[PDB]
Amino acid sequence: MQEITVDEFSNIRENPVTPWNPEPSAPVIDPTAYIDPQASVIGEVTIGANVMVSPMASIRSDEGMPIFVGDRSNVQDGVVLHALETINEEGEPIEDNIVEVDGKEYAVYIGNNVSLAHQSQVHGPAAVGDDTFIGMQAFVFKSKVGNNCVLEPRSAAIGVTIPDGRYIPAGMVVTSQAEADKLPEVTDDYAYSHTNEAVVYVNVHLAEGYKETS
Amino acid sequence: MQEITVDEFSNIRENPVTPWNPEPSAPVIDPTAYIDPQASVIGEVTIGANVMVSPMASIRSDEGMPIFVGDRSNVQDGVVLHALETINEEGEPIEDNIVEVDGKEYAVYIGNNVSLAHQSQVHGPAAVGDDTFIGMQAFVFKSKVGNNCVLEPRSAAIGVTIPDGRYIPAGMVVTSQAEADKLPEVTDDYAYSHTNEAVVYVNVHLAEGYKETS
Amino acid sequence: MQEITVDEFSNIRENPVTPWNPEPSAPVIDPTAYIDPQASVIGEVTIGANVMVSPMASIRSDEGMPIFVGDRSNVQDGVVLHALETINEEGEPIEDNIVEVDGKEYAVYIGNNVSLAHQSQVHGPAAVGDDTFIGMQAFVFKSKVGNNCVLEPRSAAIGVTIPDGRYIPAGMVVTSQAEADKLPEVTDDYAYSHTNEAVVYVNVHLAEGYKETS
Ligand SMILES: [Zn+2]
Ligand SMILES: [Zn+2]
Ligand SMILES: [Zn+2]
Repeated sequence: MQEITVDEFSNIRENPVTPWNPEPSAPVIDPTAYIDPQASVIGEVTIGANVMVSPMASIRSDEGMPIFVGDRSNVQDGVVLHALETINEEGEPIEDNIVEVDGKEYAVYIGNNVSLAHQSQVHGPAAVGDDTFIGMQAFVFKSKVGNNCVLEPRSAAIGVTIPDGRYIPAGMVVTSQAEADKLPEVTDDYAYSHTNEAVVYVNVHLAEGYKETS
Repeated sequence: MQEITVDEFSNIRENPVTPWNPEPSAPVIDPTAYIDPQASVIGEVTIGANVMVSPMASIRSDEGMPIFVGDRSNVQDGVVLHALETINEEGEPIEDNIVEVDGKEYAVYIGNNVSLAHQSQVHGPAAVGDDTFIGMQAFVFKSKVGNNCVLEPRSAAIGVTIPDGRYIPAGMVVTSQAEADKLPEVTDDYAYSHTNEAVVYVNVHLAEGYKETS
Repeated sequence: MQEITVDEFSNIRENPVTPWNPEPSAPVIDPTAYIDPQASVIGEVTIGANVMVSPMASIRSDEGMPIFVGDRSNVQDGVVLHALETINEEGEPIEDNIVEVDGKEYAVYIGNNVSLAHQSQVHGPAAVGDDTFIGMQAFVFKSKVGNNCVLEPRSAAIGVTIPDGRYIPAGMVVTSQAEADKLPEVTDDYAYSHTNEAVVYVNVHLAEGYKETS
């Protein structure tokens, strides 16, 4: 009604100046990544090559920072990436909210060949190791998910470390290290054992096809 | 900041050319459906009459296709529809990812008078029968939900067939046919027994009112 | 592809004329609130001072109304606010879908200093009392959540009243008053005991910083 205006704006933007961010940062996005026009990418974000960011995803590095998404990974529709404050006001380092991967600090670290499937969320401090599938509507927060893992749909990892090569059964919310330690292993015969590689192959190809439409 | 540009684009678009999609398709949307400007609808999609598609929904038919949404159905805010690859690269048919309804093949089939309530998701291969309510934040994947069903909020159906007229209690994740077979029946006295008809009546009327604003 | 057009529109709009809404309403938003350009705010909505509304949130007051969001509260990315019909067609009051707070009627009432964290949802009829954190992916519907509460991530409150100062453990879906009555108390040592105040401080400051970018 009356169409207030026409709402003009860029969906890829710098974060705002705040008490913890004196110097604004703009996303560093590989020329081969595809960012949908209806996705949002704000602030100190690194996006790797051949990544596909789908409609309605929101990657916002304005509190905890930086947020990194490795090569050939995909951030599906409605996926949110955001993180707890990583810097104080007396100095910086709020170490409990900072994750460390290959000698570098991140608020959120999403490795290479990782699928963040539709409506999932990874909230920092968090790390997700290469070749892992984070299923539809799943949730990772204050956790480190190893490589070659599978979070089935609606699973969650909160305050834990998921060892390499394990999976979390659909609907299960893992909140203790004891339970993370006991998760089942991905084997050749497991139902999601080949899911991530298929999804990554598909999404690298969708990123290229969509790049050819812009 | 600096407003990179002004991000110009159409929210109703064709899917990209890929190895499994040599010929791009654009959505076929009944003139009486309403697509919110902040919803996204991509690729080989059929949208029926009087359907309301709300803000932030994402209907994306660029992998598995086609995605159909029957007459007088509604796709609420933040709802995602997407599907696994339905075609190979040696020919087409990836039959396990294709659902069959009234002699036609679909990646996702949403019947008539179906409510996909806010932030729910239906991921193909999947079918949802007429007059069913898919509740807020619910999830359907690799499943066939019968007609006159009710997925309460946060329920899920994965790899199963939900018989006609049953409901899934809030929060319950159904992953086996044994459990789907035992779901409770919708009766006149059940709390969500009249919910879908009310929602459909409302949403057909919202679609018309919103059409009068464009 | 072919970019149908350029999709021009306002993300802050009036609700449509319907059988239950003869007179359209436009949002009343305090000059100090920040509404992201990729959020949607429709209809009879009141937004308080210093509120931050993030990308992909959808606040839609076109069925049940009004929807109020108190001062210094935040509506994070992908959060949906919507509500069941509050008025009939023979008169108005559908009292079971109307919540009452300080002598005023609302379809959804979000108090002051409340955090609706990413991808959560509050569906009316519902009220959320001051200083409460509604966690990531959580859900509140047909419920009254007291003040100083914490809904951990993926918790839910449906058809219940959550007493003041209690929390709901991650993943738990509370559907009966008996269970709401037995929830645990927020104590100084509880893991989310200081979470809301931190989040509100942060989000008031982000709202101001983002306002300085528009
Ligand atoms: Zn956050
Ligand atoms: Zn998908
Ligand atoms: Zn609703």
